[PDB]
Amino acid sequence: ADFELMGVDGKTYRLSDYKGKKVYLKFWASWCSICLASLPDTDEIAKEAGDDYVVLTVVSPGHKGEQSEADFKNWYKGLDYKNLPVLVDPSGKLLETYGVRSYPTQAFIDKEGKLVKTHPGFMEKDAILQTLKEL
Ligand SMILES: [Mg+2]
Ligand SMILES: [Mg+2]
Ligand SMILES: [Mg+2]
Ligand SMILES: [Mg+2]
Ligand SMILES: [Mg+2]
Ligand SMILES: [Mg+2]
Ligand SMILES: [Mg+2]
Ligand SMILES: [Mg+2]
Ligand SMILES: [Mg+2]
Repeated sequence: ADFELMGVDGKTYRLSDYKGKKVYLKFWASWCSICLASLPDTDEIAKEAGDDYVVLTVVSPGHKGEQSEADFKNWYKGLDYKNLPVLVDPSGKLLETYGVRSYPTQAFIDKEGKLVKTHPGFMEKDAILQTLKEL
């Protein structure tokens, strides 16, 4: 199922934009210390993507204890990730769609936009990359 979300960067992202490419989607929240500790890995994976896959991240203001959208966008200015899209979903709908129960959750989507795998929790960078290769 398609989604359309705006990033903290003001860009509008649609899942269908990436038809033909594999997608790694990271679900996270500002309060999640493991999430924050791993964002540098996520940013590297995004930087290194080339034409192989696409990286997106998603926060959900007002859900699972996340800040409001306005407060989140301010807070995020304190962070420094030049290569990471941070899509904002104040509806909480993607959490439901992807069956996200905890943070972080790693989601892997195939070239047709169908969900192949989710993984709750920390995942090492090379394991994420290998998972993408196996799609
Ligand atoms: Mg836009
Ligand atoms: Mg917080
Ligand atoms: Mg925090
Ligand atoms: Mg701590
Ligand atoms: Mg989220
Ligand atoms: Mg949340
Ligand atoms: Mg709460
Ligand atoms: Mg909100
Ligand atoms: Mg910003």
